[PDB]
Amino acid sequence: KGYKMKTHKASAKRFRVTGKGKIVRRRAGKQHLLAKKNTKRKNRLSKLIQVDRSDYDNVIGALPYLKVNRKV
Amino acid sequence: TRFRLDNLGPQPGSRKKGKRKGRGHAAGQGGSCGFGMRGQKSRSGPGIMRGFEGGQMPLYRRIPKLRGIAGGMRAGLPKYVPINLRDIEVAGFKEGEEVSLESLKAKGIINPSGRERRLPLKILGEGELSTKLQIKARAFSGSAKEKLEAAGCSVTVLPGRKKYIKESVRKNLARADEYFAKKR
Amino acid sequence: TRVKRGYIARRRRKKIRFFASSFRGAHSRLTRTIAQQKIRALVSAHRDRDRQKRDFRRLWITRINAAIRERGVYYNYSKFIHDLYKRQLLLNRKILAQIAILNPNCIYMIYNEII
Amino acid sequence: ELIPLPILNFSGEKVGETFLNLKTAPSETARAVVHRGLITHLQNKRRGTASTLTRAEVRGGGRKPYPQKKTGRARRGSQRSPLRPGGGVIFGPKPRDWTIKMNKKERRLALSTAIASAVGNSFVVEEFAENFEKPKTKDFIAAMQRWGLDPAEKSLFFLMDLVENVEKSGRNIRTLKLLTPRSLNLFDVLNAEKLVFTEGTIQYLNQRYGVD
RNA sequence: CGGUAGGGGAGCGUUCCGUGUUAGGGAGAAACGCGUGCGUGAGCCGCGUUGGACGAAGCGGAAGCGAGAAUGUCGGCUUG
RNA sequence: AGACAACCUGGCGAACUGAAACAUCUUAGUAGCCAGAGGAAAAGAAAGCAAAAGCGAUUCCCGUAGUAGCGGCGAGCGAAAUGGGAGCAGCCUAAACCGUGAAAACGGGGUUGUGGGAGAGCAAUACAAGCGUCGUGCUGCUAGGCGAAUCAGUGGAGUGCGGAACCCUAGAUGGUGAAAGUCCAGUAGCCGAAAGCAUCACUAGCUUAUGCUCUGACCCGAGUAGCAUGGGGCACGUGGAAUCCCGUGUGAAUCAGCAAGGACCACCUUGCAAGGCUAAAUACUCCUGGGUGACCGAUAGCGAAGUAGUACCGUGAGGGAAGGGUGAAAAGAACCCCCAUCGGGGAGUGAAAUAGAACAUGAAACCGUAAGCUCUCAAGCAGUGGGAGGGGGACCAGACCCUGACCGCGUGCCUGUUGAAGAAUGAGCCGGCGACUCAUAGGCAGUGGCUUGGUUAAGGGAACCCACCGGAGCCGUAGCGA
Ligand SMILES: [Mg+2]
Ligand SMILES: [Mg+2]
Ligand SMILES: [Mg+2]
Ligand SMILES: [Mg+2]
Ligand SMILES: [Mg+2]
Ligand SMILES: [Mg+2]
Ligand SMILES: [Mg+2]
Ligand SMILES: [Mg+2]
Ligand SMILES: [Mg+2]
Ligand SMILES: [Mg+2]
Ligand SMILES: [Mg+2]
Ligand SMILES: [Mg+2]
Ligand SMILES: [Mg+2]
Ligand SMILES: [Mg+2]
Ligand SMILES: [Mg+2]
Ligand SMILES: [Mg+2]
Ligand SMILES: [Mg+2]
Ligand SMILES: [Mg+2]
Ligand SMILES: [Mg+2]
Ligand SMILES: [Mg+2]
Ligand SMILES: [Mg+2]
Ligand SMILES: [Mg+2]
Ligand SMILES: [Mg+2]
Ligand SMILES: [Mg+2]
Ligand SMILES: [Mg+2]
Ligand SMILES: [Mg+2]
Ligand SMILES: [Mg+2]
Ligand SMILES: [Mg+2]
Ligand SMILES: [Mg+2]
Ligand SMILES: [Mg+2]
Ligand SMILES: [Mg+2]
Ligand SMILES: [Mg+2]
Ligand SMILES: [Mg+2]
Ligand SMILES: [Mg+2]
Ligand SMILES: [Mg+2]
Ligand SMILES: [Mg+2]
Ligand SMILES: [Mg+2]
Ligand SMILES: [Mg+2]
Ligand SMILES: [Mg+2]
Ligand SMILES: [Mg+2]
Ligand SMILES: [Mg+2]
Ligand SMILES: [Mg+2]
Ligand SMILES: [Mg+2]
Ligand SMILES: [Mg+2]
Ligand SMILES: [Mg+2]
Ligand SMILES: [Mg+2]
Ligand SMILES: [Mg+2]
Ligand SMILES: [Mg+2]
Ligand SMILES: [Mg+2]
Ligand SMILES: [Mg+2]
Ligand SMILES: [Mg+2]
Ligand SMILES: [Mg+2]
Ligand SMILES: [Mg+2]
Ligand SMILES: [Mg+2]
Ligand SMILES: [Mg+2]
Ligand SMILES: [Mg+2]
Ligand SMILES: [Mg+2]
Ligand SMILES: [Mg+2]
Repeated sequence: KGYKMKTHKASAKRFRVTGKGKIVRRRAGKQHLLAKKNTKRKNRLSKLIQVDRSDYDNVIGALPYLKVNRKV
Repeated sequence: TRFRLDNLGPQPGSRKKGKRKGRGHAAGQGGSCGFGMRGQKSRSGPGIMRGFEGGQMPLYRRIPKLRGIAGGMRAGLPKYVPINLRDIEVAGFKEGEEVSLESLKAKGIINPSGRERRLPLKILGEGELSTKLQIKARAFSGSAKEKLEAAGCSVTVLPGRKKYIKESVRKNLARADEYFAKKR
Repeated sequence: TRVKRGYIARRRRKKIRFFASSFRGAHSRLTRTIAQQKIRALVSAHRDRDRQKRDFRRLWITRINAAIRERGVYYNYSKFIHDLYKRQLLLNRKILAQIAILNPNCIYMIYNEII
Repeated sequence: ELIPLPILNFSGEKVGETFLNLKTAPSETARAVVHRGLITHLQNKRRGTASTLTRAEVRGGGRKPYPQKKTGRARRGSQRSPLRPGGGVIFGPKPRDWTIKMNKKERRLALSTAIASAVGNSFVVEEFAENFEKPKTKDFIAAMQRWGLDPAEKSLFFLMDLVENVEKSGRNIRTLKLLTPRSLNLFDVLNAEKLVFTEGTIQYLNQRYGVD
């Protein structure tokens, strides 16, 4: 009919969902100046990781069509 | 009649009243309507953008983009309509029936719509089958072939859709096909 | 559907006005002041009823103290109360203060029973 | 099942009896399912004709009457403000679409359990379309009196098809209301004091609202 | 079982719609003015040398719904 | 020719704003100005979508989907195909050639895409399709007519009340001294048009009009497409940037061909640009007729219920008010007194005049008269708890109401502050108007329905509501990975 909620694309390009409903991100600091970093440090940043519990209030408000499950 | 226009009413807890803010202090929400003293959240208009952090670099900027999505690589969608083996056992088929898209839609298990309509059917093989019927699907997984062939079923892979090929491309393939064939 | 204010403000203020019967000046005539004073009257009434209990007591001590200095020299209220609990009496300040005015001959006998 | 309805003929005598076994909501919630279907019947019926004008739509305004300062009076932006007579309206009514949605099976269940409650104050009659060769309200009223009705109170006749001679014989009466499967609604069932049916409607009503 | 910001829960009342061409009403309605009545209170229930035709309650529903303040605002009337 | 509310087309074309600044961007091809035109306009009969399977003009709605993508990859912007419905219509020209003309030009011929025409030779070409000016009727509109059924009593008036009857294909409305199926005008139903308009039908008669072989010869809309450069607009900001539209400068090919299919090449598929016209579904309301309101009822509702865009203000553009209610019926008060008038007191009228015209119900502030108690040695946010003396009344009275000798206690209200009686802010008083609402989506809770998984959207649907259809789509059943 009229207005529909719009997806915040800059957030959609940085957050996705697992099978159960967990939000995930990519850890930062792996685009330049990698020589001074140890392989242990660079390994930690390469891996995915669950997003902090405190930040979901901002993510979900920006991504309304993004199915999640806060109980997991 | 027992029921009548003047003996009905709603179930309790189904229709709350609704807070009418700005109608005294005893009502609960005061004159300030539950927004505290003067500020930015208490003003009549659009508020801060969700994700805004007071000039601090928000989380949707100090985080790199997902792999592939950054440049424009298209995300991978499902190529088939996956159905496991256990669901077929629950459908309740007998020795003679087949298994296709048209059969499952009749039972009500598979109910595609839109993009999912123009997809073939694939079998996965998570379960067990002890009815010995025939299949008319497109693709099959490795575990499904071992179970169906062991249960005496009659699989049938469909040919699928054809891909157009340029003339000279057939000759290079025919060149190699003649090469392996004449040797082997 | 439009809804006028109607009469709910009028019938409210009459109840607020009728309470302000004997108030002087504009405190019985203006609605924005009667509401301001009707609040103050009940707070003063609720405060006085708490002070009402200590006040009559404060009056009964004087009357009982005043009615007993005539009996004995170097004798007083504080010594009279200490002997009642010794003699195991139970009378309160209300009865003693009223008997001192209404039947003074009784306290002269109560003083004798103690001694 | 529990209360079989008697059948009457064109005269006042009995000829038989039948029943009707319809789907009924449980007693814990039947009082609410019918009440939900009654609101939407009316909330869909109402018409959003109320309208007012905001400070932008009211004629005039636009100009600042007097400057912001150097005047011993409260500031002002336009004469056609809501805080002055003849001005705009804050959050006034506009033409609204009151229509809501309700699931079919709920609306159908609300209709079934309503009729299943009027069994004690209802009955069945035979066909009488041939007994009226021409429209005549006087004979139509006499038939209701012989069947045990009062034209003063409300009533309801539900039938397959309302022929011309019969529908004109009850078109003038206010209380009596004639119905068909197309014109059948929830509002009329609960308002009527006594219902009437025919052998064709009990068959049509049981199959559309069975209990299987 | 003190309580501001603030959150939750339970309720009163206004105008209109459904039951409703309701009950009642020139044997005096709405309103207005009153009260040794009732309620935790918002208010309810009653009365009449006013008034002169409308209109509850109950079970439910919807809002242009509750004002003491905005150098608010319209009109009317004081002070000096 | 000019006028013409909005919608529509074309041309010129902002800014505040959002990005928490700001220039790319957004606001926005919006507003406003100019021009033009219709009841609709515009668009429109594939040099098209699509992808190896197929669709077959344009337009609108649902949905695809807030998906694919675009974006200082920031704010934000935002498709399309498939699918489901409404509504359905396709036609006329340029050119080859044949005649007529110095040419220009006229007539015939022809108009298409699994290529079609011209060209010749065979056939048999066109009755049943589309049109349709004289006018002839059909049906509606533009004035109307017929039209059923009640009496009395209730003391201003009876439609109401009580009692007794009646009509209904008519209990839709309005009016009538007071609320009406049966008093009036009317309604159901029926009848009715000289003349004019419109929708249909018929009618001239000229009318557009039907097929098989031979040919890869003659034609297929040119300063066009394309290219280079500078720009615009397509969801897409020059990006790999196609497709579409323009300025400058260059500049093709004719079915053995050309364009498109997101740089480009190759192959295949699809289609035939550079000429034009075209109804319907769709958008709007200065207005017309009918109908309906959980719309307002004189501070409301159109600014305007009276000589309202008036009065008034302004050089002008332009801005812009306020004022409603006697009574069923004026029967609007003969006459007498006061009396220069105005005005008042009786009389008379009326149910009411204490409804008497400046007149309906007539709250509050404000100005007063009378009665009961009471202050001139005081002092105080004005009250409150005690309550001397005096007074009062349809109930009763050890009660209740009014007054208040004198004692004690008590630092105006909101706003908002670490903290305000505060000499911080705001209110001259009274009454009215006056502020978290609405639509559409996301998430959560509560309640209900179904679970044989659930549900329809647009669109139809006795006017609406609503019975019953409509399963296209959406959600939930497999995830991991760029
Ligand atoms: Mg999943
Ligand atoms: Mg609070
Ligand atoms: Mg306040
Ligand atoms: Mg809050
Ligand atoms: Mg504030
Ligand atoms: Mg705050
Ligand atoms: Mg703001
Ligand atoms: Mg935003
Ligand atoms: Mg910074
Ligand atoms: Mg994925
Ligand atoms: Mg104490
Ligand atoms: Mg304006
Ligand atoms: Mg302006
Ligand atoms: Mg207005
Ligand atoms: Mg508490
Ligand atoms: Mg405590
Ligand atoms: Mg009323
Ligand atoms: Mg009257
Ligand atoms: Mg009611
Ligand atoms: Mg012109
Ligand atoms: Mg700008
Ligand atoms: Mg800005
Ligand atoms: Mg800013
Ligand atoms: Mg015109
Ligand atoms: Mg038309
Ligand atoms: Mg049209
Ligand atoms: Mg056109
Ligand atoms: Mg055109
Ligand atoms: Mg020619
Ligand atoms: Mg008549
Ligand atoms: Mg009579
Ligand atoms: Mg008629
Ligand atoms: Mg061409
Ligand atoms: Mg481009
Ligand atoms: Mg090109
Ligand atoms: Mg390509
Ligand atoms: Mg093509
Ligand atoms: Mg007005
Ligand atoms: Mg008024
Ligand atoms: Mg009067
Ligand atoms: Mg008056
Ligand atoms: Mg002295
Ligand atoms: Mg003195
Ligand atoms: Mg300070
Ligand atoms: Mg504070
Ligand atoms: Mg002050
Ligand atoms: Mg200060
Ligand atoms: Mg100051
Ligand atoms: Mg001041
Ligand atoms: Mg004020
Ligand atoms: Mg005020
Ligand atoms: Mg208000
Ligand atoms: Mg309000
Ligand atoms: Mg808000
Ligand atoms: Mg919602
Ligand atoms: Mg549920
Ligand atoms: Mg529908
Ligand atoms: Mg409809």
